[PDB]
Amino acid sequence: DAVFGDRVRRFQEFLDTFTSYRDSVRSIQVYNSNNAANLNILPHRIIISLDDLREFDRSFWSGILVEPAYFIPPAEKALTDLADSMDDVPHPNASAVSSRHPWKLSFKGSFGAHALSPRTLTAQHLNKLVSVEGIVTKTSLVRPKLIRSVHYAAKTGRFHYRDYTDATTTLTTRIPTPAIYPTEDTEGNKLTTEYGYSTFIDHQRITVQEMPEMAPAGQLPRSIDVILDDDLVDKTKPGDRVNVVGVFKSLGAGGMNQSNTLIGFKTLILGNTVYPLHARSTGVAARQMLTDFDIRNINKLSKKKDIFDILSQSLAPSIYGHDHIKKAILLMLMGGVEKNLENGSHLRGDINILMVGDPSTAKSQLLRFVLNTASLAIATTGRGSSGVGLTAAVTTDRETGERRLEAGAMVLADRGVVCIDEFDKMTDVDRVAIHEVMEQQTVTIAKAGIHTTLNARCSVIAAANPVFGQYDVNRDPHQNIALPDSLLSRFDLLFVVTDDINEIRDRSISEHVLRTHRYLPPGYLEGEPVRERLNLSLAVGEDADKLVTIPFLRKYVQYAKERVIPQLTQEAINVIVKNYTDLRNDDNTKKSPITARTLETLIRLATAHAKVRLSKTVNKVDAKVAANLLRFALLGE
Amino acid sequence: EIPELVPVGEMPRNLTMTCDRYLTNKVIPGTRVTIVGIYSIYNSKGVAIRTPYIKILGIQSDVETSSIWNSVTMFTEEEEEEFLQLSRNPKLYEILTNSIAPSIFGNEDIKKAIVCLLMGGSKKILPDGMRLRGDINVLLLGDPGTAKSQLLKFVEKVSPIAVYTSGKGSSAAGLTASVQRDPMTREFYLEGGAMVLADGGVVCIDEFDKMRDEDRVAIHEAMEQQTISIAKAGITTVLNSRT
Amino acid sequence: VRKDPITKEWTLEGGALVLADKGVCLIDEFDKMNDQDRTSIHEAMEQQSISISKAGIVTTLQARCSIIAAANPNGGRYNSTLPLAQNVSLTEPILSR
Amino acid sequence: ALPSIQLPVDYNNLFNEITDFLVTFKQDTLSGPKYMAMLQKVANRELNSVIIDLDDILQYQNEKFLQGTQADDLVSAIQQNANHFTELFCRAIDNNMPLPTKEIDYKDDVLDVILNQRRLRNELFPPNLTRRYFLYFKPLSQNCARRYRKKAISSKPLSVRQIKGDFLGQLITVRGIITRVSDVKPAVEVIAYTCDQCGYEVFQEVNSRTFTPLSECTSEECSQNQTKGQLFMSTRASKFSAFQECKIQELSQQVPVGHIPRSLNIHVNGTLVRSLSPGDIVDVTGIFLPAPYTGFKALKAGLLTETYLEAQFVRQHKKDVEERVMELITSGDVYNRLAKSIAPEIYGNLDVKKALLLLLVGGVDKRRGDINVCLMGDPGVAKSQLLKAICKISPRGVYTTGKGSSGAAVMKDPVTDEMILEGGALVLADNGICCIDEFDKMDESDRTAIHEVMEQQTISISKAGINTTLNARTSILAAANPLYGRYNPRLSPLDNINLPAALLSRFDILFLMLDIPSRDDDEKLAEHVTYVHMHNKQPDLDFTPVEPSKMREYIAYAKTKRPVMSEAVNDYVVQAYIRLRQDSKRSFGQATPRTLLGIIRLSQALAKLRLADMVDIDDVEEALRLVRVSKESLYQ
DNA sequence: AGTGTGTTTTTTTTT
DNA sequence: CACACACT
Ligand SMILES: Nc1ncnc2c1ncn2[C@@H]1O[C@H](COP(=O)(O)OP(=O)(O)OP(O)(O)=S)[C@@H](O)[C@H]1O
Ligand SMILES: Nc1ncnc2c1ncn2[C@@H]1O[C@H](COP(=O)(O)OP(=O)(O)OP(O)(O)=S)[C@@H](O)[C@H]1O
Ligand SMILES: Nc1ncnc2c1ncn2[C@@H]1O[C@H](COP(=O)(O)OP(=O)(O)O)[C@@H](O)[C@H]1O
Ligand SMILES: [Mg+2]
Ligand SMILES: [Mg+2]
Ligand SMILES: [Mg+2]
Ligand SMILES: [Zn+2]
Repeated sequence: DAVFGDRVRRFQEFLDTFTSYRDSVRSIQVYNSNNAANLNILPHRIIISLDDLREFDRSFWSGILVEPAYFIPPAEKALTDLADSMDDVPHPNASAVSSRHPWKLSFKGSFGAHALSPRTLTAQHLNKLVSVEGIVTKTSLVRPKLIRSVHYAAKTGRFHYRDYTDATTTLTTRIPTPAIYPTEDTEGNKLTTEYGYSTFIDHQRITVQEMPEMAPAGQLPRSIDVILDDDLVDKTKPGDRVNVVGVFKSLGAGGMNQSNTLIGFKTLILGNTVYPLHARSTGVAARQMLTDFDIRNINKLSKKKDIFDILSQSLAPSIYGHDHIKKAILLMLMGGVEKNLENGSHLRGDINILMVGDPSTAKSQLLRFVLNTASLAIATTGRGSSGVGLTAAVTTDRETGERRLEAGAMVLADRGVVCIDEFDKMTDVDRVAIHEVMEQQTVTIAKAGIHTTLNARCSVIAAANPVFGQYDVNRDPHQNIALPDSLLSRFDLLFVVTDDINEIRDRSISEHVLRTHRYLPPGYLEGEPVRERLNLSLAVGEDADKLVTIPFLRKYVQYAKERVIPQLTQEAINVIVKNYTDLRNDDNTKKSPITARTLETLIRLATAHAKVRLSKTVNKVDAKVAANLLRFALLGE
Repeated sequence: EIPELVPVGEMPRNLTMTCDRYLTNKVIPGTRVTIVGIYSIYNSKGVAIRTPYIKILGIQSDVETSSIWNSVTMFTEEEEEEFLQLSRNPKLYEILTNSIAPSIFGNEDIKKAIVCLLMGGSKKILPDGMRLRGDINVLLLGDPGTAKSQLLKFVEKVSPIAVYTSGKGSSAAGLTASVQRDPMTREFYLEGGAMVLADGGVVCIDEFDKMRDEDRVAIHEAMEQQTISIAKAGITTVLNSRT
Repeated sequence: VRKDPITKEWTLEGGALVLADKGVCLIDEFDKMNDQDRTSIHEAMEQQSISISKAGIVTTLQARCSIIAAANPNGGRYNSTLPLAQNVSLTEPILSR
Repeated sequence: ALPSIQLPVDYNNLFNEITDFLVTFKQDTLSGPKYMAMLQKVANRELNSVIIDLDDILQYQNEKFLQGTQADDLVSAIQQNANHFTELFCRAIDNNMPLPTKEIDYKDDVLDVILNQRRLRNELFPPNLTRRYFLYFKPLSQNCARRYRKKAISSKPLSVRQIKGDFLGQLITVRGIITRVSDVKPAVEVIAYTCDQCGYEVFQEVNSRTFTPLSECTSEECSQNQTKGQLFMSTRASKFSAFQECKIQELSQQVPVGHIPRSLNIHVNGTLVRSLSPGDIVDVTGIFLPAPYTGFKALKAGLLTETYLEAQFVRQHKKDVEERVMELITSGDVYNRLAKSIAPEIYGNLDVKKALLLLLVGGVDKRRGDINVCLMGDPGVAKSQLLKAICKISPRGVYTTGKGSSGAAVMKDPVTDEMILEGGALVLADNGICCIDEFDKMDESDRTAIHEVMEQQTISISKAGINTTLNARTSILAAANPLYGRYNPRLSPLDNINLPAALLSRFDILFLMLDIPSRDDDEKLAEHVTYVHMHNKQPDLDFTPVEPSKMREYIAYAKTKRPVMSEAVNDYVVQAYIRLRQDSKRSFGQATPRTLLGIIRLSQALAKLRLADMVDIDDVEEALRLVRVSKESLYQ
C-alpha cells in the first residue's frame, strides 16, 4: 500500500493544486445538507477532466491512463477522506454514515489516444481507462449488489460488516466469496442480518453500439457492455448516442477453465463516468442551453409582429416558397398546452397535421427538416416501419425470460414531436391502431398477457402521396387519397401539395437550387472532397457542455416551451367562437365536416401563436391568424 | 470450399479458422482467400472425433483484390498521373464509352450514361440540416433480348463495390435490409440486404417489372433519403444507402 | 432454402434446377404450371445460374442444363391459322428466350 | 473473522421503550391501555392477527416529547429497519406481554393439545406456535407537519422508479396498481418433528422456504445405544400460512417520459393473503425485503440482489349515508340530472344520456335483464370521449377495444412452464361495465365469440377443454360507427354499417347520432369549450352532478325489490309490439320478441331504479319513448 | 472422511 | 467460485 499511499498523497497534492474541485465538493456537501434538511441528492460523484491535473503531474496523469486500476482507487480514497474531513457535518444521517457513501471520480475531455470508438476498441489496450460514444440498444434493469453485508448478534455488541467486492466493483480482483451469514458468527452467535447499513448498488448491464454511418459498409455496429451501480443509474434510454468513459476489463477467466479451449475471452467495459450526447451531429443531448443574454434576445422581436414570419422564413431555408407551409410547420414545432380535467377525459395540446404532396415536393426533406429540427423527432415511412413494432411489441426477451413490452415508436413518440411519411403505404392495421390512439393520445397495450396502459401523447406530421401520382382536382381528395377520414379529421391541419409549375416560380426554384449547389460548404477547399468527419471533439462531458440562425432558433423555441404557457384569453375566445359560427356550418363544401375537433385544434393553434409572441396568455391576434391559416389550408389556397 | 471446384452434387463444406492480432480483420466475408495455415483439431465439447479447423500462419487473397481502400495509393503517383492524362485527353471519355459493353454494337450514348452513373454523383452536405443527394438510380425500360440484363451483369462485373442481384432472387421482405431471427437470440436481428451491400456501390438488379411492386415502393424512399430507415419490430435502426 | 431445426440454422434445400445443372433438364406440364414460377425459371435460365439472397443465404448456383419444356396448345389443339402467341397461353418473353 | 463497526442503535433500550409504549398506550391516548386490550383479543383469539400501528407510535413519541424523553427517536429507527423491530415485537409479545390466561370455549385447544404434551415426557414450544398472529405496520403520518413538514422524507409513497438500492433496508410505501395476484400457498414456517422410537417432538423453523430434512435425532436415548432416530413430518402440529406474491405496476403518469413501466413482487400472508385482487389500484406499505437467491445464481451473475418486498400495510385507492343519497337524488332527479351531469363535456344527445343510465343497472331476470345497448352513432363526434366515462366512475368499468389490436379472452394456460390458467381480454369484461372501442371495425371471429358470449352470458376458454364460465349478465356498449363516416339516410339503415344485421338485430336497442350544420349549436358547444378554458371545471349549467360513489349507491338501489311486471303493462307492451311489427311491414327492421323482452327489461330496470313496479305503465312509455327516439334517429 | 456436482404464447418473416 | 448428498 506504500505505492497506494503515495498515490493518495499525490492526489491530495492535486486537490491542493486545484481549489475549484474542493470548492465544488464543498458546494456539493452544502447542497446535500440543505436538501437533507428540506431531495434530489446528487451522489458523491466528482468530475475531474483528463486535461485537468495533466499539467502539474505528467507522471500521475499518464499513470491514470496506463494503470487506472491502480491510480483511481487511491485517488477516490483520498477524495473520500478529504470530503469527510471537509464536509464537517458528520452527525446527521448517522445510519447512512455506517453504510458509508463512496465518493466517485469522473472525467472530462477526450483521451483520443485512449478514447477512440467501440469498433476501434481492441484487447491491445485493456485495463486502461478509455471513452467511447455510441448508441445503446440493450439496457439491463437495475439489481442492487450487496457488497458490504451488515449482520450482528444482539449479545455481541459488535455489528459485523463483512464486505465483499467479488467481480464488478472491485479492481484488485478479490477472491469470490458467498456471504453466507454464518448463524454462529464466530463464538456461536446468532448474527442477525441487519437490513439497512448494508451497501446495495443497482447493477446495470448496458451495451453500447457504434454509429451505422461510422461503421463501414457491410459492417454491423460493434457492441460492448457497461456497468452502472447506484451511481450512474438510468439517465439514458435505449437507442441513444452516449459517450461513456470506461476501463477495458476482462472477466470469466477468459473461459480457459480446464479445456472449448479455443473459446473467446470474457471482456467488458466498466465505466466510471458517462457523458450522454444523443443530439444530432453531437449537439447538446437535445438539451438547449440558456443564458440571460439569449433570454433577453429574441423577445424584443417577439413584440414585433413580423417575428413569426421571420421564423417561418428561417425554416427550410433550402426550400423555396411554401411560406404558409413553413408557418404551419412552425406552429407544429411549438407545443400546445395539454389541458387536464378531473376525470379520465384529458384534453390534448398536441399538434397533428396531415399533408399530401406529389413525389419530390421536398416534403420528404421537409419531414427530414422537421426531424433535424425537433428534439425527439420520431420519423419513418409507410413501408419504413412495422405498425405493431413501432406501436408495441409484446414479445418476450430471452435474457429477461418473460414477456416484454417493446414500443418501437410509440413510447419514443410521447413527449416529443414525431413524423410519418407515405402513410398511404402504411399497413392498414397500423393505420387503424394509430386511429383514436392519436385522438386519445394514449394506448392501452392490453394486448396479450400484459395489460398496462401507457400514454402516447405527441405531435405528428403526416406526409402521404396521393393514390394517383399527383392530386387531381377532378378526382375527390378522398379519391386522391384512400386514407379514410377516420382520424384524418383528427389532424389539426390538413395540407395538399401540388407540384404545379409556373415560369416565375419555376425560375425561383431553379435559382434557389443553383445557389445551393455551386455553394461550397462552409470553409474547406473549393476543390476538396466531402469530409463529414467525426469532428475529433476533444470536449467531453462538462467540457462538451433579416435572418436568424437555426440552432439558436431551436434553443429559443425550446426555451419557449419551457417558459411560455399562454392561457385561452376572453377576447381570443370571442374571436374563436365568432369564427366557428360559420366555420362549422360553412356554405362552401370544403369537405371533412370540422365538428368539435377543429375547435380544439384552433384553440391549440392560437395558443402556440401566443407562444410565438411569448405572451403569458393568448391574444385575439393569435385566434384570427389561426383561423385565417386554417381557412387557407381548407380552401386549398 | 473453392467455388470454382464445383463438386457436383456436393454441398460446399466449410472449415473454421483462427487469426492472430496481425492476421485478424484483414479480409471480409464473401471474399476468396488462398490460405497457408496448419491443419488443426480440437474437441467440440461421436467417439474420438474432434472439430477440424485451421490455425493460420499466412493469409493471401484468392480474389487478390486489395483491402478496403484507405486512400493509400497502390497505383501510386504514376498510375494516377496517366489516369489524369486520360482525363486530360477528352477522347478517352469516348474510349471508356466504347470499351464498356463489349460486342454490344453501339448504343454509345447509353454507355455514356452508364459510365456517368457508375462514376458517382457527388453528395454535397449543406450547412443546413439538408444535404445534396449525390447518387442516382438509372431506369432500364425496353424490348427483351437486347443485352440489357447482359449489360447490367457486365457493369456489375466492372464495379464490384455493389452486387448484381435479381428481384425474385432477392427476398421481397427487407430488400434493402432483411430482419432475421438469430439462432442463439430469439430477437429478429437486422440482416444486411442488397442495398446495404449496394450502399457505397453502383448496383444492378434484374427483373424490376417481374418483381412485386409493393416492396419496390420501399426502395424509392431509401434511395431518395440515401439511407435506410427501419423502425420495424421495435428496432429503430437507420442504415445509409449510397447506391 | 430449408430451415433446419436439428442444426438450428437455415440450410440450403436442393433446387431441382441445380440438379438440372451439369445435365439435361426435363420439363413437363409447364404450360399449366404457376406463372410466378415461370418468371423465376426465366430469371434462372437467363444467366445459366440461379442467384438467391434470402434467410441469410446469399448464394448463387450455376445452372448449366439443356431444358425442354412440354406444353399443350390452347384446348390441346394448335390452330395453324391462329397466331402462335394466341395459340400459346403463356408469356411472350419466355418463347423469346 | 469479520470486521465489526459500532453503531448507536441502542436496541435493548428500544425494546424496553417499546414495552413501555405498549403498556402506556391507551384508547384514550389513541383518542384502559390499548395494547392489553390487544392482549385480551389475543387471549380469546378474536382476531387472527395483531398489527402494530405507527400512528400509535406517533402518539407515543409525542407523549415522550411532552415528557421530554428523546424516546430513542423510535420512529426513525423502526423506519430504517423494522424487520429486526418486528422480531423485537414478536419477542415482546412472547416475553414481556403475558401469556393470554383467559378461558376459551374451544377451537384453540387443538393446538394447545399439541402444546400440552410438551411438558409431559420431559424453546420446546416455538414462540410463533406459542401465540399466533400476523404483525404488520401501518404508517404514522402522511402529508402532515411531521418529518419537518418538508417534501417526502419517507412516508410518502413512491413508484418503482423512485425505489433505489439504498432503500432496501428501510420500510417503504408505494403507489400503483398490482398487475396480478398469485394464488394462496401454505408456508411451512416451523416444522414439528416426530421420531419413531423416541417420539420426541422438536421444532425447527425454516425461513429460507427451502427445507433441508434433518434425517437424524436429537433425542438423547436415540443418540445413545445407536438406535436410528429419524424425525418424521407431523404437519398437523406444524405451522402453516397462506402465501401470495403480487406484482404491482407503477402508475403510467408515475412512469418517466417514454419509459417502460416497472412492476415489483409483493408478498403477503395471514390477513392480507386472499384479500387482494389484481384489478385494484393500491397504496400499500411494507418493509423492503431483498430476496436471497436459491443458489449459484449469485455465482454466475454477481450479487444481483433481488427482492420479494412483503408489504405490512395495504390501502386500496378510492374505489355518506346510503339513504342520504336517496334524499338528494329525489331532489336531484338523477334520471335527467345524471344523463346531463354524466357527460357535461359532450353537451348533446340527452336522450342517449338517459338511455345510458338505464344501461348501467341493466336489470335482472329470474329466467336476462340485458339492455344490449348498441351506439352506432356518428363517427368523429362522440362515443370515444362519450365512451369510457362510465369506466372510471363504475367499478369493473372496462374501456375494451373491439379492434385496434389493443389486446379478446386470450386464455394463456401455458403462461408458465406449467399449464396454469390465465384470463384473456374478454373475461376481464364483466357485469360492471363493458365498453367496446372501435366496435365497427373488428375481428369477425372475435365478433362471433362476443356475440355468443353476450347471447349466452357464458365464456368458453376450451384449450384444456374446461368451460370456465365467469361471465354473467353484463352491460354492453357498442362503439360502432357508420362506414365511410357518412351514413346514408335514404337506404340501408342496417346495411350502411359494417356490423352484420344478425349482430345488429342481436342488440335490443340501437341509436344513431348525426352531426348537422343546420343550426348554431356549434356555438353553444363552443361556449362549453370556452367554459372548459378559463373555467377549467365544466361548462357551467344546472347539471347537478352525481359523484361516482354516490352513483355507486344509486346503482345499488337501482336493483330494488325485484319488481314483478304488471299485466296491464303486459297488454300495453304486447299492443306496442304488434304496432311495431305492423309498421315494420309498412320498416327495415321487423319487430322481434326479444326486442319486446329488451323493452320489458328497460321498463323493469327503470322501475327498480328509483320508482317501483306498481302499474309500471309510466316507465314503459318512458322506455318506449327512448326506443322510438332511437328508431327515428335511425330513420332521420 | 474423500471429492464430486448441481442452481441464471408472441412477431415478424418468411411466403 | 461452493454447499447437500453418496460413499470416500
Ligand atoms: N445490341 C446487341 N448487341 C449485342 N448482343 C446483343 C444485343 N442485343 C441483344 N444481344 C444479346 O442478346 C442477349 C439477350 O439479353 P440478356 O442478357 O438475356 O438480357 P436482356 O437483354 O435484358 O433480356 P430480357 O429482357 O431480360 S428477356 C444478350 O445477352 C446479348 O448476348
Ligand atoms: N360534443 C362534444 N363535446 C365536447 N367535445 C367534443 C364533442 N364532440 C367531439 N369532441 C371532441 O372530440 C373528441 C370526441 O370524439 P371521440 O368520441 O373521442 O371520437 P369519435 O367521435 O368516436 O371518433 P371516430 O373514431 O371517428 S367514431 C374529444 O377530443 C372531444 O374534445
Ligand atoms: N420548392 C422546392 N425548393 C427546393 N427544393 C425542392 C422544392 N420542391 C422540391 N424540392 C426538391 O425535391 C427533392 C425531393 O423532395 P422530397 O422531399 O423527396 O419530396 P416530397 O415532398 O414528395 O416528399 C429534393 O431534392 C428537394 O430539395
Ligand atoms: Mg417522399
Ligand atoms: Mg432481364
Ligand atoms: Mg370510442
Ligand atoms: Zn428419536
